[PDB]
This record gives sequence, C-alpha cells and structure tokens, in this order.
Amino acid sequence: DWVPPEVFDLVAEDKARCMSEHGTTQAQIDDVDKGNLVNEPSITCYMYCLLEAFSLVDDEANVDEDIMLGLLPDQLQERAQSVMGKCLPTSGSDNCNKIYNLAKCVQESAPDVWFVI
Repeated sequence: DWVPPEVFDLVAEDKARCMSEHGTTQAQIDDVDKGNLVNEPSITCYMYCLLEAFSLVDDEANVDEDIMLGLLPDQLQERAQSVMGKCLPTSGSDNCNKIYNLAKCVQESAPDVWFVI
C-alpha cells in the first residue's frame, strides 16, 4: 500500500466524526480494502463523508477529478485517469449510493486507485 502513515494522522478528526455519524466500524472499512463492499449506509455514507471532508465530492457526490488525481501519487495518475474515464460521472439514488457504485467500479477496475481510510 502506498498510503503513508502520515495520511492516517491527517484524516483522524474527519474519520472519527464520519464513523460516529454513520455507525461505521473499522471492520467495515477494512472490508472495502479487502474488496468486500456492500450497499450498507453505515459504510457507503462513511465513504461519501470522508470524500466530502477532503473536497473530493460536492453536495450531490459529483467528483472533482483534479483533486482526486491531485491526491494520488504521480506514478498512479495515468492509470487513475483511465479508471475515472470509465467510472465517472457518478450515478446512483443518493450521495451514499453514488459513492457505493463508484467504489465498486474503481475496485473492479483498479483497486489501488480507490482511496478510503
């Protein structure tokens, strides 16, 4: 994994808040990273929450592609841009479901792109 430990420090406050808001457990987060994702609001709304916290998505879960790419290592950007070509724009019934569908698409196409701590 390329995510360096400093990132865990930076997201700590927003992570704690988002988990509290949505009833998310670390086990659910661990599961996404093992590519087990289910459409459960407690995890899908967590992912929306975290993304919103870092300005990666707006009020209707539209992705800011330049920020999303700006967050990944230079050496994943080419591959990430291809994935975004496939997986964006987002779609779904609400903000949480839009990020569920996005997560599934990215993980099925290139997991290392999908950023969820």
